Amino acid sequence: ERRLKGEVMQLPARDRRRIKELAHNDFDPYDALANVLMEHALKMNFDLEIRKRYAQPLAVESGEFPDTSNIESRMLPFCYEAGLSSGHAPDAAQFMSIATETFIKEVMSAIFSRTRSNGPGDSGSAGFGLGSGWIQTHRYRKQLAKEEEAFQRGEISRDKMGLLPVEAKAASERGPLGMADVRLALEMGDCGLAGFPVIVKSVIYGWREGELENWEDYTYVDPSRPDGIAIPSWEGAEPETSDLLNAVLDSCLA
Amino acid sequence: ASLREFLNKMDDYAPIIPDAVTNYYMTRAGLPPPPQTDIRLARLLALATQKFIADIAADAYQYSRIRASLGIQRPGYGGGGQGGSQNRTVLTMEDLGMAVSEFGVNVKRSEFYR
Amino acid sequence: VDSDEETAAVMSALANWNPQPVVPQPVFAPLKRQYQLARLHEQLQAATNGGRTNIFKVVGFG
Amino acid sequence: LIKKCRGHGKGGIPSLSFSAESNVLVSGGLDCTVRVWDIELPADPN
Amino acid sequence: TFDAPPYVITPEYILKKFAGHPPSLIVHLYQNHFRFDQQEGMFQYKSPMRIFIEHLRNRTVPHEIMEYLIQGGVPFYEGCLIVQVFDHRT
Amino acid sequence: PTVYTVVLMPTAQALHTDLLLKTVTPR
Amino acid sequence: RTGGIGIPVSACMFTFHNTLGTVSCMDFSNDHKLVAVGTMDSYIRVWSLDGK
Amino acid sequence: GPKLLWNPENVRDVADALGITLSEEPLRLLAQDVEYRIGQVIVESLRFMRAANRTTLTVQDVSLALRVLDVEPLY
Amino acid sequence: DYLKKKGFTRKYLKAFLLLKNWI
Amino acid sequence: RPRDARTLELLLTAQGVTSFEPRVSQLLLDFAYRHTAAVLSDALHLSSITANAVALAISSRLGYQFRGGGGGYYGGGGGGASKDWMLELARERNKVALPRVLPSEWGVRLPGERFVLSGVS
Repeated sequence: ERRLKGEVMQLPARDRRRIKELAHNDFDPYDALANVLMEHALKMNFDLEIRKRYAQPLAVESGEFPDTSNIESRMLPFCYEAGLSSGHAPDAAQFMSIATETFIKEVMSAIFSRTRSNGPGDSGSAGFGLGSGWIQTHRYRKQLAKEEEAFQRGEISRDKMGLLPVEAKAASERGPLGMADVRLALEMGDCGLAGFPVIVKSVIYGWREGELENWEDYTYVDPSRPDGIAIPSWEGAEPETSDLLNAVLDSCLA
Repeated sequence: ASLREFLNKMDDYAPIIPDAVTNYYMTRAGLPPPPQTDIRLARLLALATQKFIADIAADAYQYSRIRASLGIQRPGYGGGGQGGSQNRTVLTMEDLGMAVSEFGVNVKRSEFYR
Repeated sequence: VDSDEETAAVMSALANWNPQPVVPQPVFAPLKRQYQLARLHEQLQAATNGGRTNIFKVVGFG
Repeated sequence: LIKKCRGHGKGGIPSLSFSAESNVLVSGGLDCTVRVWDIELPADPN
Repeated sequence: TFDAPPYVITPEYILKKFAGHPPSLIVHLYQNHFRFDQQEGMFQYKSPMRIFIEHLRNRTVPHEIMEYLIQGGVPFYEGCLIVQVFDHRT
Repeated sequence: PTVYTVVLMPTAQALHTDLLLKTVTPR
Repeated sequence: RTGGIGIPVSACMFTFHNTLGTVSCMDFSNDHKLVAVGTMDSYIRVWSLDGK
Repeated sequence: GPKLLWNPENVRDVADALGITLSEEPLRLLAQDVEYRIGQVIVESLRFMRAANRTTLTVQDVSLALRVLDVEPLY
Repeated sequence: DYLKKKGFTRKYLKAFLLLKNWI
Repeated sequence: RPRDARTLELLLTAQGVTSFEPRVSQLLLDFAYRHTAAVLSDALHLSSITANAVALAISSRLGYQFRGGGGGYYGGGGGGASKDWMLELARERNKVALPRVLPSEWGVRLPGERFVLSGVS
């Protein structure tokens, strides 16, 4: 405590007055939370065109990738909300569509590079060209080199899509992208989703891929095994009319 | 090149980083020491680290040389003393910052704390 | 200036520090929920005619 | 809340434990002390 | 003090305890729409009000329209609701 | 037409909404 | 229960040396035969309280 | 506005380094925001320190606090 | 007020082993 | 000892910290400098700059970082998720029945073969 006095007094008087002034602050009414709680609970009528934003279905609702038409429909309400009475430039929808396409392509490319190998070669018309490609194993690289050498002699010919037999064989095995790959790829980095926490949280909090189907597959603890794991090889009363009411409601919902 | 042959020849590519440092940082990152993990793998990881550091150093030297022969150091890289001795090249903070900004790092600081 | 009083006041002032924000901190949720809620609220506003009609009233005993 | 005990210094109490019959409590703190508390004091004989 | 509900609440207990009291809501079901007793318009099964039908199927209080219900003073029985359904659909 | 009577049970979301509404209702 | 004072108890203390402030947790087995401490260097160390 | 622990003169110096001239209102806003951010970082650092049964603030705790807030690391 | 608004009305092997352990 | 460095020290001392580590206050000062520089550059690029520019720059920055702090009721701390969405997820998860177990397996079972570290040597 004795050294506390010296430490305090080492400061200049002006700084001490500045610090002491804090006592006049009007505490923390946090009245700014009022608007948040309310949200969570001659002349032009600018409020009749903003409400049109919800008429158009979302991409997930319909299943159609957004295009120029949907983006054009969505543009105006945002402009009216922000106070841009004039509107938007004629050629903005195409720009927005191109930007969205580029963003999605970049994200999907980021996810694929960290979980796939033995991609199509760079002989011509296929592969990734000047972009970032996947890794190559020893055996596949050897076979690809041999086939590329052979094709120059005319012994072998490409398939319909321009893939040599080895490349088509390799591409045959690969299956569709799943959620385990996405989860693994999200451990390495952000994959461009640094600004969408909801998507990442939805990925993390979901069921593990392939768990609902195999809901009753178990192992056992057994130290005798190499790894300690032993793999096994009133009217209309509800209590009586509930079924009929449920059936009619199910038919109604369809 | 092949992974098997490279691993076998790893005896001739041992980096300059001691074994104690490799064990310490491998254990910090979650990998047991060499007695349980092939020494070749530890040597390979240390070699990769050495290559990365060497590339950073080369870029820093390249940045430093051009500056040698308006004429005011960029703000945000406070560091240094009197200015060294003789006409020797000195690893200052500006070259390191400019070099590592290519790798995604940021080493900005303050000069006069007031 | 009484040194003990000044230091006690300074420490008391610092102990109660509580900085305030400049802009509110955002809260995130899926778009689908917001869109569905907006549509439902608009439909209810239309049906109830701005709250001037109570479509939830009950007459009798069923 | 039944009652509040007191005596430990500032800094924290990382752990607690109860007796076998749930009549004694022992707490160790970051101020380098161990203390034993009596949940129910004996009835005064007047 | 108020009587507290049992561990598990079932329709029989609530209906028996509050028998002879007005129902909370009245709903009429048609081929492709439904409405309330004093309501003049209608709601489609494909409209945003499908949440009410889903709640009715699942037997859960519709928290989304809580303020609208509170405005109308709908009666609550031990925190639950009693709903009367008329089936004109058939 | 057939007449039915059913009961709807409460949930935690209901209580959360009740408290939230009470928070922002002027007296 | 009337009059008197509380119960008397004993205590055995196990001390750890040369930690250098890199210990984050502790635990005893239910029968007091092993002790584990988690460190700030991401590893865990398990001892035997009798030295066997 | 409220009373600021952060002295706006540091904000003025930083602006001068970038060849920018600031009025009083933007200076006050920036100083208040920086004060709030420092408060947030201190809160997180103390959370991490208390989680480990200690009463000694080290640099590892501050680094972890920065990590959880998605801020570029300081080396 | 809230409570009113919600309508709240006013086998042998075990014994063998135990006996051996006691013996 | 520079200024604000004897004040951050006192602020931390007044909140329980009974020890320290030199160069911590230096770290905090450098962090404040870097944050100020980034925000100022963003504001300058946005628009002499008004207070609206600073507010917009901070609002844009808050979109992808500083999602923490000690916020309380409906304060965007601890990740920033809304309580209603988390309640929805909790309702969905808390619907299924608890797994069935027998006394002969109470402590020896493990997840499926796909979620275990079998053969990683």
